[PDB]
Amino acid sequence: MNQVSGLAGKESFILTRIELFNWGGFHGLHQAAIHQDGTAVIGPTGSGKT
Amino acid sequence: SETRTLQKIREATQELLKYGLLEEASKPNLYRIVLSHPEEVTRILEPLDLDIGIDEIRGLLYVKVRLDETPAQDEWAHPLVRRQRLNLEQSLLVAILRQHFVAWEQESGTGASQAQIAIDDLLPQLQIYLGDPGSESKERTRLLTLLDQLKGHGLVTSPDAHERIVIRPIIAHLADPINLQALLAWLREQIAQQT
Amino acid sequence: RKQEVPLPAVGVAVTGIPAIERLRFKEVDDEAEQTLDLSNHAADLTQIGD
Amino acid sequence: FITPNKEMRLLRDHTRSAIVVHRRGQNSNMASLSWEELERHYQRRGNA
Ligand SMILES: [Mg+2]
Repeated sequence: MNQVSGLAGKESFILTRIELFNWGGFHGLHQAAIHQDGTAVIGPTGSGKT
Repeated sequence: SETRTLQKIREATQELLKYGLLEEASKPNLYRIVLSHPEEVTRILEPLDLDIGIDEIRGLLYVKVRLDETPAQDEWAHPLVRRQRLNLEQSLLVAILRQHFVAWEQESGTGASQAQIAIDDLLPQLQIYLGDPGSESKERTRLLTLLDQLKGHGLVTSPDAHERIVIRPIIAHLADPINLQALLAWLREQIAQQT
Repeated sequence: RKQEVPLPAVGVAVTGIPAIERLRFKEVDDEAEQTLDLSNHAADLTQIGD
Repeated sequence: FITPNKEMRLLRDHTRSAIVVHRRGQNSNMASLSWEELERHYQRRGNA
């Protein structure tokens, strides 16, 4: 699978980080890491994914 | 030569553009005519970017800006409708009246005939956020002049012979009611913080 | 010299149409304090059900 | 990808890291982990 993943990072920009502050219910500062090969965001219903 | 617009509708449009709102409770004829000819009035007002929003439940009309649906101009600007920002005292008074109207509607229902509120009831409530300016005469004069100022916008009726007032239905359609609640609660909390 | 002569009206200007939408409310400054707090919320360790 | 705890097994097979977000009152917290770190965390849950 990583053989196809060589395209990512090489040719195109890829998302790697998001930083929040007082956005919605995220009191204070926060941050999440995105792996260059793909990420999945999980949690209970209505927690802050959207 | 050309046909002329009916006299009653001309009177209605001129009055509506003068005061900004009609009311079945105080102008039943004119109010009835406009609702029977909605297309005519909306056609007379469309060239000016003006348009009427009809509130049948409260029996009230009011002029609102017509401008297009969320163009690049996120906030509307209009040559005739000159935007105004009320000063602090007016904002607090409008918040108090808004809260009273909403509370009364919560009990008697939406559109129920508004209960008459005594001038004396308001003075202590303003004193919460403004203290005592120095004398009862001064505070009462301030309240009376503020109610006179607000009557211009059509929010409240003039004080009657017994010194009571009524809350006009217009107060429900203010620009952004969330501003009143937040500011009012914020000052109400700051006073408790400092006391 | 405060009489009112019977001269006509010209250039009658229509402005100040009192649309109720046009109002805005008072802006009150809040000079209490400004928040540095940017704790990284390292307490985000998983606490989830079965 | 975003999923409210559905078809997670599929996510495991085509992504390498997951962001676990949980609610608590009026504040929401977010953490970033790898699939293997979360697997170890589960193995800790495995003592139950
Ligand atoms: Mg969502």
